[PDB]
Amino acid sequence: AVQYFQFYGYLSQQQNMMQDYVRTGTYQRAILQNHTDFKDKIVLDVGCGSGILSFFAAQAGARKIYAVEASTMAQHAEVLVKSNNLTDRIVVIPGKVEEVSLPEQVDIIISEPMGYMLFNERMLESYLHAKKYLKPSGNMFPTIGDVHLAPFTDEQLYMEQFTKANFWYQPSFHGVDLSALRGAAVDEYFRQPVVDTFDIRILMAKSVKYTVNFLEAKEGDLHRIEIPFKFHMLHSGLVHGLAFWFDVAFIGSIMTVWLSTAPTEPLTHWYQVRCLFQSPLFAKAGDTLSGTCLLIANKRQSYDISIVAQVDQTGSKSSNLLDLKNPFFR
Amino acid sequence: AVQYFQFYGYLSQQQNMMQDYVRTGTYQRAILQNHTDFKDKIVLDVGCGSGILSFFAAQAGARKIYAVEASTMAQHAEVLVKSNNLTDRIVVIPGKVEEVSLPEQVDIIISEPMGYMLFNERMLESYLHAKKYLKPSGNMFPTIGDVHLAPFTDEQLYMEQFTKANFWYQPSFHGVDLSALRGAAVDEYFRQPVVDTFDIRILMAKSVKYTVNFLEAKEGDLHRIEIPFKFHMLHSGLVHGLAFWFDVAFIGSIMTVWLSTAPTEPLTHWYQVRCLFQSPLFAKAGDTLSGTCLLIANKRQSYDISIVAQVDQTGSKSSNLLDLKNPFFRY
Ligand SMILES: CNCCN1CCC(c2cc(CN(C)C(=O)c3cccc(Oc4ccccc4)c3)ccn2)CC1
Ligand SMILES: CNCCN1CCC(c2cc(CN(C)C(=O)c3cccc(Oc4ccccc4)c3)ccn2)CC1
Ligand SMILES: Nc1ncnc2c1ncn2[C@@H]1O[C@H](CSCC[C@H](N)C(=O)O)[C@@H](O)[C@H]1O
Ligand SMILES: Nc1ncnc2c1ncn2[C@@H]1O[C@H](CSCC[C@H](N)C(=O)O)[C@@H](O)[C@H]1O
Repeated sequence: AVQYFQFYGYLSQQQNMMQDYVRTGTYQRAILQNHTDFKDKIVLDVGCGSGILSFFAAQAGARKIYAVEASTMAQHAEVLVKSNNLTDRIVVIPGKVEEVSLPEQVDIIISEPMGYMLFNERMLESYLHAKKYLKPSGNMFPTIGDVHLAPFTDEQLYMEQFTKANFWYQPSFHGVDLSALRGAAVDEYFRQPVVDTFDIRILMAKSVKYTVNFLEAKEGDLHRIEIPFKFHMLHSGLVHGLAFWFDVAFIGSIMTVWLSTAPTEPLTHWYQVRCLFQSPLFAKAGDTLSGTCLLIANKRQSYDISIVAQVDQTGSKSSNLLDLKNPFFR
Repeated sequence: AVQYFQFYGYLSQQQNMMQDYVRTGTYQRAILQNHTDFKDKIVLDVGCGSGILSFFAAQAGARKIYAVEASTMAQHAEVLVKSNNLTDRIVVIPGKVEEVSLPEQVDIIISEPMGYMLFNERMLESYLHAKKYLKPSGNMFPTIGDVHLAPFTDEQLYMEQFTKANFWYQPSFHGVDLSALRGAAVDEYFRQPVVDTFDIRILMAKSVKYTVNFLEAKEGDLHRIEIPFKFHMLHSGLVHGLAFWFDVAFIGSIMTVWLSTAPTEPLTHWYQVRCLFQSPLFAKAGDTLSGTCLLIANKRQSYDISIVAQVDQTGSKSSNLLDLKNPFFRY
């Protein structure tokens, strides 16, 4: 937990998020275009960081914004509120949203708590926890989140894992036979989700989606995320794993605005995420690839990813276990 | 410390070090060419990782090798010891070298405990701690470590970091004035040591050298490291900061072998490290740039670095703090 908040205490890391124009600009649009959800309202910004989203709420006419931040970035946010002459409308509260007190309930909660695969870092639990401060029938921005999953083919990505692991498959590395560790090295590489982007042409079926409605969901609902899937294959080929991305929707009174990290959309700082299967699966066009993706929360602020999958027509099966806390940036 | 040993538990990270041919090859040359320091001797490998250095000690004819390793990599080392039929000579000992109980005093300690700028990660303290197991006559491989510092000029590097920091100069980022944080951003960005390599042509004077003798140094000596300097400037220009590298020497009974990470030598996985000044110092050829680099060990297995430098001929001074645990790896 200390390292987590120390990371967000760096201005360079806040800057990284601020500079993601799709992200920051879409939040600004969502808030300003839904000005009646803000005008003269009370706002909670969960994990304000620099304060940027709270400034957008102020731009849209909010009366009072409580900006809660657990890292030492709270001190820098405070400097910005004073220097932007907004002391009377934005109040920076240092600490965890789970531990602080607010002086009143709010009309609307705003936050950017989305990790890789939507759920990484487990901050959505803090966002849902914050609903203890939300007036009855208050709103949340973002309001819902969709995680999409789809099968891909990438022969070169799959092959790469062996190329790397075959370092160990040599009998005389400076006189040492390394070969006995090759299997362990393979296993290690396959446990890493791959964070990068890709051409949509690699996708072999229409995505399935799993939706969380943040107005209704409880913290505990994010501890175990079960995503069944049944893909009807558009192309014949070897399925090397599943690709993941996510969308959030800001459902306001005037309009619904979407922030998407899909591979069809301009790139964001989240990229997309791919989990390889241990062993690829052959599927022909029209076959069904079924199984479940289970995301199991862990004590390292992340998830273990369990994927089991089969091609129904053949019965050939595969699986993988991945560690979302150890992604490979490709 | 839990994260620290977890990192070294990954085979991919052990591979990264092993695939540094200069590093791994030079360790092997040092050990094999000084085989009389190993022949029928007792050896301690501090932080054996894959076991690689312990295999080198076995190649040189060591009677018995205690291969100490605190990460889960210990289990993989033992797989290799067995698959290489060396259970008779290499004894993997899981745990911290500070906390295990070896049955025997040793003739020689081998290790690769060097971090960025030599001292990062504080593993040299574990290496020095291990001297409780060293016989009076005993040797250490490496035997000494030299840190080199020299002033550099690199306007492109300076402007890259300055431009990042000046994101926080913006008076209207999506309508928001960030400019009150300009100074805080410059402080943070310039606290990051820059890890990459560079052309030697950027160096403005001969390096100053600080030496640690591992045969004599006590663990506590590395808690405060004071390196005074007085550079005789060989070129006129802006001094953008100090560049650091390090060498280690294996002082064997037969021969001394050096492993160098200098920018005049083939690249190693350590690259070199540069500490930028927030504002460069103007110097003329013939001037003297004097001051002190002070490294203070901290509770995050790293060092707070203080660099105070002044051009004596003008009184122009730069004071800098750097966080050796937050390096910027530049592509
Ligand atoms: C706040 N919303 C946008 C976050 N958006 C910018 C930040 C980015 C990110 C965060 C973190 C979070 N962090 C400091 C952790 O301690 C942590 C915790 C749980 C899990 C986790 O998994 C990762 C491991 C390696 C690399 C990245 C994550 C990291 C680390 C690195 N990069 C993630 C993407
Ligand atoms: C054993 N000698 C060779 C090590 N050689 C291969 C490993 C390489 C390295 C080690 C570490 C050490 N580590 C796991 C830490 O927890 C740690 C501890 C203290 C400080 C520290 O400073 C860094 C911060 C960011 C990136 C790197 C270091 C890291 C992390 C990343 N890369 C360093 C170089
Ligand atoms: N439980 C919690 N309570 C308070 N702040 C938290 C928190 N969990 C995460 N945070 C903070 O939430 C922020 C997420 S990054 C988003 C920052 C900013 N709102 C923006 O959109 O640019 C980080 O600054 C992190 O320190
Ligand atoms: N105090 C300590 N006790 C035991 N092992 C340690 C230690 N401090 C660091 N290590 C281990 O020392 C190793 C340093 S990396 C070098 C690995 C190997 N000797 C090689 O040269 O290739 C890591 O595997 C790390 O886990």
